[PDB]
Amino acid sequence: TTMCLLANVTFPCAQPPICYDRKPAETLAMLSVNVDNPGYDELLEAAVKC
Amino acid sequence: YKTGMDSPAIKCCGSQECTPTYRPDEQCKVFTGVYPFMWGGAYCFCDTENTQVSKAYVMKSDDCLADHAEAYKAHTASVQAFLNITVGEHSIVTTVYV
Amino acid sequence: STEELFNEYKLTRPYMARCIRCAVGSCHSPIAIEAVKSDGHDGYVRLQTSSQYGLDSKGRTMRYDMHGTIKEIPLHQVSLYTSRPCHIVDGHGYFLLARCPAGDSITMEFKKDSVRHSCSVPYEVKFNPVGRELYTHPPEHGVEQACQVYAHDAQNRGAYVEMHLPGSEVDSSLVSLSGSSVTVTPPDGTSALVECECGGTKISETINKTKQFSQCTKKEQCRAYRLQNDKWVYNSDKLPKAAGATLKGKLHVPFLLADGKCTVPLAPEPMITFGFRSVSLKLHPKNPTYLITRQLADEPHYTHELISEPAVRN
Amino acid sequence: GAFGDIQSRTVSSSDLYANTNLVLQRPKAGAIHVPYTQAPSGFEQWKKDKAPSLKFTAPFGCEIYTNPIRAENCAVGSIPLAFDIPDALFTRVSETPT
Repeated sequence: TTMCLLANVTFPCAQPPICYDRKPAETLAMLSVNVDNPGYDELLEAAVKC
Repeated sequence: YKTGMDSPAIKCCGSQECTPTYRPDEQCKVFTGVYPFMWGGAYCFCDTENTQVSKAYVMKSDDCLADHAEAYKAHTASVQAFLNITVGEHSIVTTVYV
Repeated sequence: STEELFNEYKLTRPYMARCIRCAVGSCHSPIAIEAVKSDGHDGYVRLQTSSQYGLDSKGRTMRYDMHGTIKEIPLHQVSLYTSRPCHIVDGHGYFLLARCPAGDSITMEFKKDSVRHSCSVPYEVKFNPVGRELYTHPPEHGVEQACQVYAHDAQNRGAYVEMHLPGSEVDSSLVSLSGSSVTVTPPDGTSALVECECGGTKISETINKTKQFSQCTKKEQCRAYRLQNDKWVYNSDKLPKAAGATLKGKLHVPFLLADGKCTVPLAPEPMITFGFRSVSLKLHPKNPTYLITRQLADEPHYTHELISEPAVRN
Repeated sequence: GAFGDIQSRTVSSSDLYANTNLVLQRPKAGAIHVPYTQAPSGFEQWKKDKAPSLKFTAPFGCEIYTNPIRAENCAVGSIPLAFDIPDALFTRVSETPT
């Protein structure tokens, strides 16, 4: 399993707290810090859709 | 290969520095005396003492997976035959190792 | 499931970059060209441009950046050509797929009302045949070798490019004169910042306000930048960058080089004359054809020859 | 400029050696770009030259294949054989025609 990061909150990468159709730049900042991640594609395709 | 290039760091009436990243063949150089233009006019107001940093590195191409060449070393081969033996009208077909 | 594919270039915007050959001279173009890749076999290239495809400002569209305001046209207005005209197949994100002939340049152009846009780049485009018969246009009939062409769908595979913060795109349609001073009018829903040199060292970030400044007489001394915290760009060398770690994510690239099947021609059958320990070969190639011979002994004495004329080999 | 100017240890090694003669150049006065000058792809230059495969040049008429690297049907040498035959197979004389 793989846990992603926005703060010290290790949320599951398939279940993000935010989506781009709600927030313009907070999703991009969440993707900013999590580039070095093997589950980045999971966080990616989950972080688009609600 | 695929020469990747970072965007030029521009400071107006300043001076940049070279911060390396240890990327493969990562060249970096700081250029002084630069008056750059954007589409919406000039970028600085200073004539001289401006600074642009070029940074380039080599990464491998996007089609590396399906289009690549494997360099090997070979030694001490192994011979292996598909015989079809019949001894007294009793036939087998067996991969024998020789 | 195409909407799952397109959803990552929704985070991005088209931009303008410097093209060296425009309709008249050297300009800043909305259709600038970053790279041309031509390593698939039967004439398919993959352009990475400074525009975006498959998104609206919609099915067959180019989305570009016209001095900040994002515009759009249908895809059948855009044409490109190397030596002969190329044929645009599809687009996805910053990437375009065309069926091109061989040539030493790429030129993409579209036509607006009375403004013609163009961008010529000195990027070599080659044509790669399959097999031992060197054609220039793919045939009508033959046999089928395996090949490697750029795939036509936008399927997510394991190859990425790197996206970043757009930097401070400076503007000068913002800054204007008052009757006695300098006036900066940032656009609505967008924050500008102003650097001047008319007092000592002056700097400000302003929001949504026609904000004048005293002690500045001429508007040559003030540069009004523009800011967009959202809306990624590509890591281009034709753009300036932001301040501090710069990185915001990575996107997949469409149309990668996949294994396929390609039709190759079949040369006219050689006319073989036999003799005592000797074989004569009459050869009439339609287009240039490799003849490769070897002997089945401890010294092969292999012969390798491109033959493009009617020839007799003994 | 030749074969192996990129050397990735495996396909997904994420640590590649690169010696591609990259040299950064000074940008043109009034333009934001990163100008470089490097030797061309040695893999492409290897593909342009490419003395023909071992499929066409191999002695004794071998048939080189790919997914296991192997040769086929090389008409060279000779296979010796050992037969350990049990005594039950030896039929007597008068149970066969003569």
